[PDB]
Amino acid sequence: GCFGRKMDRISSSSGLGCKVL
Amino acid sequence: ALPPQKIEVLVLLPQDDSYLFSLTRVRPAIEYALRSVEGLLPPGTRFQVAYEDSDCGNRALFSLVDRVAAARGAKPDLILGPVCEYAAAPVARLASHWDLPMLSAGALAAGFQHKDSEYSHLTRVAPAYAKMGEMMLALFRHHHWSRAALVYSDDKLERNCYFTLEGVHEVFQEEGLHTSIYSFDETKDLDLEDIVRNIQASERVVIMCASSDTIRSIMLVAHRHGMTSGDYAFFNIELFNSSSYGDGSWKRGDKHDFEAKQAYSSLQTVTLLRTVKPEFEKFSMEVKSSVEKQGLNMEDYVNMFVEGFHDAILLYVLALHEVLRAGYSKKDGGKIIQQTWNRTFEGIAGQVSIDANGDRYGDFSVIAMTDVEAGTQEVIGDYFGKEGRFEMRP
Amino acid sequence: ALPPQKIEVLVLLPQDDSYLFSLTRVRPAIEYALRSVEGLLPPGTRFQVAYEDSDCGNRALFSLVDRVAAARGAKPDLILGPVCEYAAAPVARLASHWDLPMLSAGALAAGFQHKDSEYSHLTRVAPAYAKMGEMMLALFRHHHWSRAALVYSDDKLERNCYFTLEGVHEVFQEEGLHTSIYSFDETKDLDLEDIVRNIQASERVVIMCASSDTIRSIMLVAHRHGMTSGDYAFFNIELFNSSSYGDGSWKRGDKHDFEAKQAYSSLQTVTLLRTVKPEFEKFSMEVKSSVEKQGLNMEDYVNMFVEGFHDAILLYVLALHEVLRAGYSKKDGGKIIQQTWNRTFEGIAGQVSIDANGDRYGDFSVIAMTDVEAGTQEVIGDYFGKEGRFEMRP
Ligand SMILES: *[C@@H]1O[C@H](CO)[C@@H](O[C@@H]2O[C@H](CO)[C@@H](O)[C@H](O)[C@H]2NC(C)=O)[C@H](O)[C@H]1NC(C)=O
Ligand SMILES: *[C@@H]1O[C@H](CO)[C@@H](O)[C@H](O)[C@H]1NC(C)=O
Ligand SMILES: *[C@H]1O[C@H](CO)[C@@H](O)[C@H](O)[C@H]1NC(C)=O
Ligand SMILES: *[C@H]1O[C@H](CO)[C@@H](O)[C@H](O)[C@H]1NC(C)=O
Ligand SMILES: [Cl-]
Ligand SMILES: [Cl-]
Repeated sequence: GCFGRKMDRISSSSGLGCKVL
Repeated sequence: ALPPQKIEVLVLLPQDDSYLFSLTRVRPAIEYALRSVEGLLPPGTRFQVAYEDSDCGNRALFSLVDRVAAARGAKPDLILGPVCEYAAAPVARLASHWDLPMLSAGALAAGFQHKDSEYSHLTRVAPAYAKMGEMMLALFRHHHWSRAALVYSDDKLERNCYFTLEGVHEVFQEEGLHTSIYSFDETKDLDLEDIVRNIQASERVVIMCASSDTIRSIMLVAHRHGMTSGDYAFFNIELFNSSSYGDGSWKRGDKHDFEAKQAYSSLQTVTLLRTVKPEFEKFSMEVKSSVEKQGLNMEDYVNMFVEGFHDAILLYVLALHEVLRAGYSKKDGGKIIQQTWNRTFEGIAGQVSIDANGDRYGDFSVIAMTDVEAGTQEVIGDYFGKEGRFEMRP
Repeated sequence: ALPPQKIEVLVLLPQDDSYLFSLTRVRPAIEYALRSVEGLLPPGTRFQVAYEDSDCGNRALFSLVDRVAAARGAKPDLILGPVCEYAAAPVARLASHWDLPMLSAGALAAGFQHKDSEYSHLTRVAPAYAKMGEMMLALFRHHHWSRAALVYSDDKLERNCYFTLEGVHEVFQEEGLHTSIYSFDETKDLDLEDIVRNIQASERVVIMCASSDTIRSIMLVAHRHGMTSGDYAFFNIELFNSSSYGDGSWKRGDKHDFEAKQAYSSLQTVTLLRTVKPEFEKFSMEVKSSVEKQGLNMEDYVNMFVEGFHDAILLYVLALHEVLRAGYSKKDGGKIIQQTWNRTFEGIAGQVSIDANGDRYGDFSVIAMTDVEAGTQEVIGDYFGKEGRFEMRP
């Protein structure tokens, strides 16, 4: 899904695209 | 005894009062808690509180760094806030770099979970999202469900719901529960029809998050599709402004007020379990009377944010007291922080507990529709974090 | 008429030479350009360069901050780097806040594209990913393709490949092309079979990004499924490392070498269109010389990053010259930055054109196999950012 196994760098900038398996 | 102290704290919240945790709203809590702590610390001790604007964004990292520079290198002894995820990141990191303790009733995203390094000096007094997901996981293990669809909104700015459901995910992921993810931007054009389509496509149990109004729209669109009869189970997380029930969360003085009432019958809401106490009453009254003579009305009972910061203040003065006694000083940031972790105390509303990771345990409630004819909504059950047990109300 | 200037430069790159843009690999480039420049600016002018380890993470933020706060409130005159995406955000933000000019051969992600506010003081001397995407978008219009799959590795740390494909995505999503995503951690165990199978589900044109070895893996598996040979059109981006886009990419002196050559008959590679000239030869001689004199095993020569920072300095100097003519000073970063924007100058390798947004126009070339027997991989065609024309070769 759109979260991946983690999101480590939450609160940096990366928010222009989702994720998913 | 020891000489009178001079604690400098840097408060970082949004001046914009359109936020549940703006300065104007939190200040009263801080000051109150500050007037009660005195008379734990050496007689004469003082508190110099600097209230800066976070703008719920970069500004915080700016103000914090400019002060530290102008001050020629001198940093505060305590930093409260920010609350917004994106804004609380660098400040937290820098706090860790400078050995400055940082307490906050915000920064609920699952990323601040890993405090082994980056976020080592961060203590969270409000229940993180992951906590709320620990509950849903429990709630889920109750109905015996195993699959779920997470439908949320994403403004690519603050992303409160994105982070909110992230907690449900992080937790459901570990345990193996299958999860279907569907995101959309409410602010932009709403094509609710699609939402519903995918819903009726994926699972039968749905966990939603979006503006109260957006949830309504989705509930109608699905109702008109006859999905509100008992084939689906709808949920929506509403941890901070959950009080519409008792009046009707569907009701809006709108014309759709009837359809709404109908559809919501299959909609359960998860909120925070807010316990009271005489003290809490007086606190609420005074905090209210201030915000008001300021140009703002309040949601009856002070929100979880205001309550949290109050308790934050204590929790700090509680740890500075223990650190002092052992010999160290306020400048031993990490020491203080470690004192604030893995402990339990009396907050303005009751017991308060911070786990061994610096995150407060949370207590949540579930609201459902007891009498469909009327549209009566009542809490059908509570879940207790620390305890780790859920339970249906009498 | 002008007094000798003393520019205070803060270079922020990694100490670890595992990066194509390490301090040790870039310092020479910088110094070289410095000589040529110190002999345009007032006689007696001197550059003071500070090389600091960015650590491709928070370190870059900490260094900058600690430097400024510690020694007065005096910021540097020019910041070079960071390159890493996550480590350039703060440094760039803090720079745009302090009206300091910031130049870098990195920060290629699509976020630093919005400079109406937070990145106002950032100029990118290397082709951003979004340009690399504008490239694909033309190739796709060329072949009448309208759908594609985006398969990439996402380590949840540096995430280069994610940002890479994010550029392709940003461009496609706007123009209307439909895409299908698919991520996997290559740091973990590779379920190369699932990947290949989902690929079999999605689109016939596949855009890929991952470690040179991982692209090969998938290639073998796909091959095994017979997806190679005409059916699907695989692609993979290799914009920097010559050891990766260089002929014989499929070889490894391994048992599979025969099979691999067989799969790559359908794999096309996307990389940069590097030009050269006499002067560049001098440069490469010295850069090569210095790097080796530092023990560092000469990779192969100078990468886009090296050549980038060299032209970065000429760009800053060209801008200072001009700004120092309208009656301004080195302390007016804004006026300096707008001067580096929307213009073309001569770099060590040739023309360099920065668009009206502070982004270097990029020219790309495609590497395909022209002889399945041999293994020959020559350039099929090129794309020129500024003009915007994709042309096939004879
Ligand atoms: C440049 O690209 C090459 C591949 O073309 C990388 O070399 C591989 O590196 C991995 C991990 O270090 C090894 O397992 C492979 O054996 C290497 N391939 C060979 C045979 O050269 C190299 O790491 C890249 N360099 C940089 C700048 O990271
Ligand atoms: C860019 O600069 C050129 C001069 O080289 C000028 O003629 C052109 O109008 C500029 N483009 C814009 C509108 O930014
Ligand atoms: C929170 O939501 C409630 C209704 O759900 C609304 O009445 C209240 O104004 C909101 N909070 C604020 C102050 O924006
Ligand atoms: C709280 O839990 C931590 C976990 O490491 C443990 O070290 C500590 O003893 C506990 N608190 C006490 C003193 O009971
Ligand atoms: Cl905030
Ligand atoms: Cl870097």
